[PDB]
Amino acid sequence: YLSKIEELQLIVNDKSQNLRRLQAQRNELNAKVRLL
Amino acid sequence: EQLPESAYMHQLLGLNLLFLLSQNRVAEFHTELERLPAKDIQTNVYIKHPVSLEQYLMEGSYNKVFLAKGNIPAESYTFFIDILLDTIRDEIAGCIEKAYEKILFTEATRILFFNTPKKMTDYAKKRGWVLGPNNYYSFASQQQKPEDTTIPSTELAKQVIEYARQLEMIV
Amino acid sequence: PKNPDLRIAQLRFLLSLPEHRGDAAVRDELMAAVRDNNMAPYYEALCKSLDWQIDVDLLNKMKKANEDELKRLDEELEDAEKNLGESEIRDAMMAKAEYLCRIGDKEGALTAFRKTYDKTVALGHRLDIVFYLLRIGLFYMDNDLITRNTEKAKSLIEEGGDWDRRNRLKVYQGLYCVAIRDFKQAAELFLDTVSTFTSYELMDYKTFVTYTVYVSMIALERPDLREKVIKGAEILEVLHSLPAVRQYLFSLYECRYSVFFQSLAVVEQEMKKDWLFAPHYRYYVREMRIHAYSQLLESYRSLTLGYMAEAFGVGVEFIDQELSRFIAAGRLHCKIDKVNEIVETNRPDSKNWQYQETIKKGDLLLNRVQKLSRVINM
Amino acid sequence: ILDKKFHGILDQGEGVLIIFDEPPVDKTYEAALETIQNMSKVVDSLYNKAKKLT
Amino acid sequence: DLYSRYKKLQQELEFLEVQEEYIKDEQKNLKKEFLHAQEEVKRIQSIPLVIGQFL
Amino acid sequence: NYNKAVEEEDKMTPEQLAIKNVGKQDPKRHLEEHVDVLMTSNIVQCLAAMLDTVVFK
Amino acid sequence: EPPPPPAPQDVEMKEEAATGGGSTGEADGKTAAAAAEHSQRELDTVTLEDIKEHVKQLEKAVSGKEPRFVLRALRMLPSTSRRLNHYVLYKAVQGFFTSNNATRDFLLPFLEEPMDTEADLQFRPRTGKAASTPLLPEVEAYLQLLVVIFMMNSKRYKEAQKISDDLMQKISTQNRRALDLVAAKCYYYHARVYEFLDKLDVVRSFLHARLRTATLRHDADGQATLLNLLLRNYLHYSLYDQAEKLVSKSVFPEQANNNEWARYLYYTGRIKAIQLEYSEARRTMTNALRKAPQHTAVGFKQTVHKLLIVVELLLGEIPDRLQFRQPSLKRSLMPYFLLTQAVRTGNLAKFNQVLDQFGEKFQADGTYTLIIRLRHNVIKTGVRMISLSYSRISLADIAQKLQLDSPEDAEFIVAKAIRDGVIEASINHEKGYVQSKEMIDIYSTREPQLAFHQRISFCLDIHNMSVKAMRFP
Amino acid sequence: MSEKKQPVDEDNWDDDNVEDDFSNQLRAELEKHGYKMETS
Repeated sequence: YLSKIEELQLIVNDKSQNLRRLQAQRNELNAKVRLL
Repeated sequence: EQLPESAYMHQLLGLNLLFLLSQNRVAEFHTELERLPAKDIQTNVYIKHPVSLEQYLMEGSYNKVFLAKGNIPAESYTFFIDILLDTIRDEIAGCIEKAYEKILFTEATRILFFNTPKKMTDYAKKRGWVLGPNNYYSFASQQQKPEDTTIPSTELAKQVIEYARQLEMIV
Repeated sequence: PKNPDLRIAQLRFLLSLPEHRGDAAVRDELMAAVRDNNMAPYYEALCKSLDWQIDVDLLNKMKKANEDELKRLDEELEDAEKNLGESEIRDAMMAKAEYLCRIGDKEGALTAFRKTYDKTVALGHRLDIVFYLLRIGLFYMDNDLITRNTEKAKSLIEEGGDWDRRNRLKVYQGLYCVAIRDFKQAAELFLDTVSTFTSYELMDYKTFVTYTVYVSMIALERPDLREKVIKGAEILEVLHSLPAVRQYLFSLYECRYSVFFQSLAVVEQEMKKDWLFAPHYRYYVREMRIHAYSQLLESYRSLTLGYMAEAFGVGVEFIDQELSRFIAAGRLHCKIDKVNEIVETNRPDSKNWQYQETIKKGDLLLNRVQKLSRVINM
Repeated sequence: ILDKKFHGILDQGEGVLIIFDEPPVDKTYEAALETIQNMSKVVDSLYNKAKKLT
Repeated sequence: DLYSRYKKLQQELEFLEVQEEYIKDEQKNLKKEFLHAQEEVKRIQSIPLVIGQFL
Repeated sequence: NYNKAVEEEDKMTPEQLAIKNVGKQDPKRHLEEHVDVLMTSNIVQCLAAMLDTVVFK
Repeated sequence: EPPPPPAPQDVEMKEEAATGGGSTGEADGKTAAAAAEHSQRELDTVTLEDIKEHVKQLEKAVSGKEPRFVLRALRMLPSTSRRLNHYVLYKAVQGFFTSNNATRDFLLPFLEEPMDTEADLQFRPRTGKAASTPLLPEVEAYLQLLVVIFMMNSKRYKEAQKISDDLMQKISTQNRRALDLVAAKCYYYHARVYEFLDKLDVVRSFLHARLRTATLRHDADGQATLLNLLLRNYLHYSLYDQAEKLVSKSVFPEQANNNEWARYLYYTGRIKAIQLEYSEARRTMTNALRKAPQHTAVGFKQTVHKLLIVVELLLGEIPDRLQFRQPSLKRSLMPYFLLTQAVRTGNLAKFNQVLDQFGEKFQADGTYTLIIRLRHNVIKTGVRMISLSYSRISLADIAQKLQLDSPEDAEFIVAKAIRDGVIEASINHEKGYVQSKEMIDIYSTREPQLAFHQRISFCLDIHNMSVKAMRFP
Repeated sequence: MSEKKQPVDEDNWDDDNVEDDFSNQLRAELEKHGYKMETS
């Protein structure tokens, strides 16, 4: 079960993606500040 | 644990304790007092005389060493308190000169026995120091009043460099 | 209705420190127990001091007077249940019922506290209740009720402003403070000595002056010290009555060595005889000492203890352990010496000692919120 | 020097009996006075903190 | 059925690392445009002023 | 001066912070010009303390 | 007898309705490594079950949930939710129908019933609950006679759940972490089953093998739950296992539950107590002390503090315990206020009276390494107090004031103090003077500006903790 | 989550600080310092 488990531990990196969605929220923050 | 009993059953732990204390391993000392804790207090005076001898090393060493050598009826402990005499003599060699001002020849004659070997002469020259007649000064130490002039001022700004990197890694 | 049995509470304090005697108990025990229908000042002292031979002609005539008082209660509140006014029952019976609490135990709780607390909106009756929890926290020497009357009085501190009696609240909150080692707020709230002229919970107003000067001689730095106890205008007469009090202040401000201890012997005699102060006789005395040595030891730097012991009295080994305990106790930083004998002083906390408390709080309290910061995920 | 003051500290071996001082050190003073109240503000936010979770 | 899974999600992960590196410098450059906006605010009062009173 | 005199009114508002989310109305930031002015100030003047080691050796 | 039919019908149904019906949403919410909103809630209600009115606390008719919820333990098309509603309507076997008790007798075929009913449709915390909650809330019967192996059999069906956990569902179950949480608590029930009478000779090499199956590949919360087992049972049953850590020391990536991380730091600080390393230990035991503020009113924080502050007494300095004194702690005399009272004194008769008189409570201490150097700490406390008080002192004062019978024994004490760096003294080795002295320059020239890198490193790391806190929503 | 090994195993409370100086020391304080006048 080589890549049968590698892909699972890379499914864990969807929780890395919540940090990215947070960063996208950070860039969306101050976007309306500069547009104001 | 269900084994028959040998005559050396506890003084083997005593010998192990004595070499284990001589070898300067104190984690080994506490796992010696922790591998079989409760029985070490009362039985086997070849535990209590070494652990109270550790107490004597703790609060009053260089007073009870030869007087403890005077009580081993089972001659296998003097071999390892010769090693403890070696850790006595190196600590003489670190703890009667180059930490004091001056001592006269008779204090070295009392503590450093046999009153003039090449052994206390070896120690007096092992300090890196030349003796006079009937005296042992402990001078010529802790020179220049050192300060480390401006180097932390430089290198802690080199720490402020990665502090600016910590201003960098966040937005 | 307060001060006689409050003075008998001071007689309970007279039961406190002389313990070995059972005659100064019984003399004014009988004197306070034959006067004015007081069942409890010999009932708790029956529970504490000597018991009774009998009480039949001795004090059951006063339980018979209690019976007469009780049957006229059964007259009065049944005559006031017909009347429909300013709660005639609870008013004309809170009078005799606070008097019942003077007669007997804490049943004055049910017949005073809520009996006037469930009707009124004026703070006078509730404050009489606060003053009675004060007097019974002087009876039992409470920690409970002299906080519970604060718990009841702060229900009407939130709207107020009154001339004498709120300053008396300040006085008894300060007595609660310096009933334990709490010292500065007592003096700060006593300091307005004008408006506390005479009310029927006071003892001698001059003794109020002595108590505020005993509490205000310390927790008052030397400019404030001289401005209050020296430049105080109206205070000077009410300390011109007692010479040894003014002598005490001018011996302390004089900053000698032996009149320190003469003065301190006077205030040693004085400090004991003082109720909910006498179990605190020690830290006040060495507090006087630490103020004295602190104002005397910062100024010199080439100081010998021979120069101390030449004028303190004897201190050749007598102040040795004294000053050693004072230094190593945490305070009064100087250096005590071998026979080289040079006492060496320290900084005014302008630069060095100031640099600690910032990280001392940013460790502790900020580390509590580090724990709450580590409450995110699990 | 005991009772009153002019910052006249004693030295038995100088001559001048040196009076020197630095009065403005309010840089640390006002910050310490801030931290005294800021710890109280953290305490008074701790109620919101410990209450809004559970 | 496995080999299709990390051929999708690995590509998703490296695309997301691509934009996760980009958005940092995005939010960085926004603060420079914000400082230009700050100077544009600050230069509204330099040489004149015409004192009135608030009514 | 320019920091601390603004900092005490920066720390006044946690007196008035509360709960009932919209039932309070005064959200204003307070960290402005005490992050960045202090950052630029202290970092440039500690490099000014570095000038002596930079120029001098 | 009418009041105990309503209450379990309420609370047990609000347990499993939320538990099962939300774990279904939690495992059909295709990715969730954090969410688990009924997992930790059901753990908050099972720790509450240990307070509350159990699976059935033989509640005065028949104890009937045990012949109820493991029959037809099969989660098919949602008419089996109606089977659980039939297990709601059938809760009155106790009151309506013939009352059959099947605890401790027919629980073994009931332990065979989650396999005797059809295939588990990938919801193992219902079956993990069915392998834990029957008999582990029957540990509180405390009999542990012939039910030791019964509770162990319930944990054998937990091991069947480990079979179905890390031998089945080979695509990213993520209730593997929830079952780590459940399996941790039932490993503490392995403790509560073997360690009442034996050791866990299964779970010695299976402690290491459960660490193996949760080392890196699916390790989350399992590492330090198993390490608290590893660092707790390996205290009474002996040591050097802490030294077995010392070449493979590995902790969490992110700090876990605050109580968990607190008590873990407490265990490793208590191990560093016997290691006599006093530098890291004081701050980690302080962290553990302030980090666990929630405890039962019988105590246990005064337990943790009692067995905490002994080496803090052994430091040579310690604050007064006037901030920890509890009345039941006063009756149980656990850290001995008298001991630290004698620490502040230079007294020997009362201190050794504490020792000899209170060896009965030193039994409960079990840390007899305190005394053989804590007498040394008494004499070091005396010389520290005196030498801190005095500027210059001689051997003629202290060497006989503390009755060391000789100058040179106090010279050796001061030699070990200078070896500890405590005093800055010198001995005139001519006439018999300790020509002691004090060093200079206590001003803030060089020292606080260098300590401010510790201060500001503290500050910037808390900045970055605030940043990582900002990173989660 | 609370237990895990442990279920098996103003007043004078602030005055305790200087009371540590009152119990081991100075209980006959002005019975000797008050007698410094006439002892010597």
